Amino acid sequence: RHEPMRIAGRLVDTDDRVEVRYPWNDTVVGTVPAGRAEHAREAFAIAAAYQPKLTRYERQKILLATAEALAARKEEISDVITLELGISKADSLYEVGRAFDVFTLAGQMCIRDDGEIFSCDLTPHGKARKIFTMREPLTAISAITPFNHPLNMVAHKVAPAIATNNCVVVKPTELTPMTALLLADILYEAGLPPEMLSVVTGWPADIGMEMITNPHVDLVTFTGSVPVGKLIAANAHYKRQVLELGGNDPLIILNDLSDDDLARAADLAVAGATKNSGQRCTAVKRILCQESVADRFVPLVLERAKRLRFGDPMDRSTDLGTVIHEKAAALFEERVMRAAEEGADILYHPGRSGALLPPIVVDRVPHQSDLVLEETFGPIIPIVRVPDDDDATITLSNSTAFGLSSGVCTNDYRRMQKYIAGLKVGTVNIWEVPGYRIEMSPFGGIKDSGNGYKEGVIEAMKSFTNVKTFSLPW
Amino acid sequence: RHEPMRIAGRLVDTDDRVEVRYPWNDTVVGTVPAGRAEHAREAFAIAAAYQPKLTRYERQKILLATAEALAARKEEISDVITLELGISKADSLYEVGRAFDVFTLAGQMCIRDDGEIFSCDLTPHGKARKIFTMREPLTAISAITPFNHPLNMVAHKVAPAIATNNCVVVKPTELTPMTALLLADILYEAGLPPEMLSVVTGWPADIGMEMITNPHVDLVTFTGSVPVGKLIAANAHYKRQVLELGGNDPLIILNDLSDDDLARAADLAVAGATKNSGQRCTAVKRILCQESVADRFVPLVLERAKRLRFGDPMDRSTDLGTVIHEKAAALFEERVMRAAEEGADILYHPGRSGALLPPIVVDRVPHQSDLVLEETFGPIIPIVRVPDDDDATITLSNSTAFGLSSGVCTNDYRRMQKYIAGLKVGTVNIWEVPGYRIEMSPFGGIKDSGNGYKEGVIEAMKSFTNVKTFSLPW
Repeated sequence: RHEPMRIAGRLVDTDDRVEVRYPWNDTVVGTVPAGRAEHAREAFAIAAAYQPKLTRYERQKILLATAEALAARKEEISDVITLELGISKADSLYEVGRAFDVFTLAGQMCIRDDGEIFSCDLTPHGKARKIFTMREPLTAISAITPFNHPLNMVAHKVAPAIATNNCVVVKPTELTPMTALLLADILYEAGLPPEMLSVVTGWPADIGMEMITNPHVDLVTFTGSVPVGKLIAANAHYKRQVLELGGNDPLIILNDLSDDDLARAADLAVAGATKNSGQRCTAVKRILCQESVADRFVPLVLERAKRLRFGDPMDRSTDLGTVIHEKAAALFEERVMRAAEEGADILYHPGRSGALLPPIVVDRVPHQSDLVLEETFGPIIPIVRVPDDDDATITLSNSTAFGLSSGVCTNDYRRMQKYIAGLKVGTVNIWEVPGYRIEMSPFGGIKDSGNGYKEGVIEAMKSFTNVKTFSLPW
Repeated sequence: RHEPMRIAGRLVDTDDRVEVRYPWNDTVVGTVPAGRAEHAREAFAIAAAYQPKLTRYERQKILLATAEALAARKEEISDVITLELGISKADSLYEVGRAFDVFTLAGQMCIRDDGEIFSCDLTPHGKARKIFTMREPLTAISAITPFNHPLNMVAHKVAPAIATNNCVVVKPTELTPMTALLLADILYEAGLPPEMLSVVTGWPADIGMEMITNPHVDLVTFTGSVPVGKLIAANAHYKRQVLELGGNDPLIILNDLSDDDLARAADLAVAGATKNSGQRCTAVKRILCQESVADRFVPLVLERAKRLRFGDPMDRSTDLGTVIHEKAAALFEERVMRAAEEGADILYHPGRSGALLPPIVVDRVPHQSDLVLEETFGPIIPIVRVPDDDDATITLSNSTAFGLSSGVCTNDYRRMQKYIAGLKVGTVNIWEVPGYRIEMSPFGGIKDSGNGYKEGVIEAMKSFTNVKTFSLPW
């Protein structure tokens, strides 16, 4: 399958191609244009020149029709996702489900006007006057999207833009660009004025910088690696920046739990470490288990890990597909091996095959090992034994460069509140994985996980607008 | 008067001095340290290491006590402002009033918790769970303040930081640094833990960059010139930035107005162009008068301009003091002269003396002349005659690089709403000067006027925090 760029509804092709490979067998499944700065430049010019005038009703219609099209075409879309990313169909179908929610909730948010009113006779020198508040769209939005959610991460950037009468230009990663192109087609079909969306593709070295630098761009919204995020922050000079970078999120198991609770916690740990092949910013990447319950906890985790079916992503009975590519998979295995040399205990490792990593279980992981100190973006299930002391646990949890989300399992309210207050993260989930949220709750991290702005449909809609005030004599 | 820096309550001196001059007679009235990078660096380390734990009540107390001290010491504080800036006592006393409002309103905002609650059982794959929202302070805030409001612009940055349990380091301009030092003293006396505030001084070339670049700084808040703002945007890499730059704000006079209304509009025009010696980001800098009413409007403006008393800033009967320095005053006069060569009509110009510029009235100003195309930060009253056509007037109004505030005088609702929707600015005031606002309404511009974030006490408090969410089984 060869797919051209979508520039404001026009199919735009290029001589050189970028090959898209299925990580399961490293075969080419598609091709997209090796687009250049000029292509992004054109897309941005079209975006800047066009002023969306959709009514709130029209926007809701487009967004809800898009959701309906996602539901109707889910098997087809999830096929595209799996073929370029290598996650299981189970995982890619789930992703279509998320994108369906995003477009639905964005559509429903169209009916909301968060305008405020201020009375002005408030101080000795007030006036008989009212100030009113209103939102207007930007000139152009630049959206740069990651490989791990080839559909949903585009949705999270594009739906709020549409809902808010913005024009957006999307550049997906060269590893998984086809899903974005398909979504564009679906949007055009759902009635979106074509000028409001372009999807361009190419090598980072050709077209990447134009996405950061184009003079029409008022806001850059990016999800991806810390390095690339810091690079954007350094070059997107006088522009608003919404940067979501990695996480290194803990699932913390406290020593008040019964054996039944440990089993429930083990269920969360395995699912959390392993969904989407562990490729989530908010994946469980560190299981911090307090020492006194670790001996009962670890076997429960091992047992659940062994139940997971890993293999052919297109097989509907597969739980766990591949990671993004063999190089990533080999790197993750390497960190496991090194952790083991540093004192860790590999409990389950049926062996790696290419980009296919099994849900490896490792106990007694040293917290300073690369495996858990760096972000490891794969289905590793690593247990770090931590002291039966909350202060020390919290300190250890806070000791990485990251601060995105977290999960804490405990039934003791006092301890719950202590962790909620004490963890240095954007989100603390009690009795859920760090990845748990709804599409419209505020989402975003601190430290190296993000520059401190919130995402999610509602906050993104705010980010994508300028507030204008006006006052009238009253 | 020689004043040391205030570094976390400590008086810190330096051998080399920065001389502070009174623009009225160019005499030295004070001296402050020529601080270096190392001084800012120390201030930031102290800020980073300290974690404010004030209760909301305690913060309210400090903030309200500060307001009380501003009121009690207004004559003394306005003296300091006038002596370093050269604005009239009438303007500097007014400034103390604004700062009094800022601290008061910040104090009252302490009782507000804007936390939200989300129910999670919203989609097919919702959970019986609630998400809650909460705010936490940053590590350190860097505040860089302009010469035009030596007190109030420090207040707008510091009060919200206090209200929000943040530590802030302030570097005022070397032109007007003494007011900031005095405010710091007042704050310490009012009970502020000294670690929460430093005021450092020095030449831009010595200590300026450390304010942008220090690794502990989570957020830089700046008000000042477009060039300096763009410089900060270029160097404050992975940091939140709140940048408020200049305005070039219009007061627009529509042709539906009666002669009585023209008189009221003239009052606004003269006050707006002239308050604080015209040295406001939201000063009236362009009076756009529709042609058919210009012949009746202009004489009304002239008459009011001639009533202004300009001269010795310390004389209580002075309306209009000097501008910041003689170089600035000479530049502004030059632009008036050039505008006149290009077809403008100087109607009132009793002559410049040093930094003292009279409220010069100029009619038929070409909209492309430097006088009104550039930001002219002085008490010039420039009337640009515009077509009796709203579309053309709006286009002309939007034709500069700026977009901050605006005022429109008209009684026709349809036209009102057209301008409110059509002006590309952060604020549209109907029948008030562009400068009109309350201290807690959202304030900020677009285009070259600002990077798109809102200021004002309420929005600043939000900017100065990170939102943390947490979820509980429900």
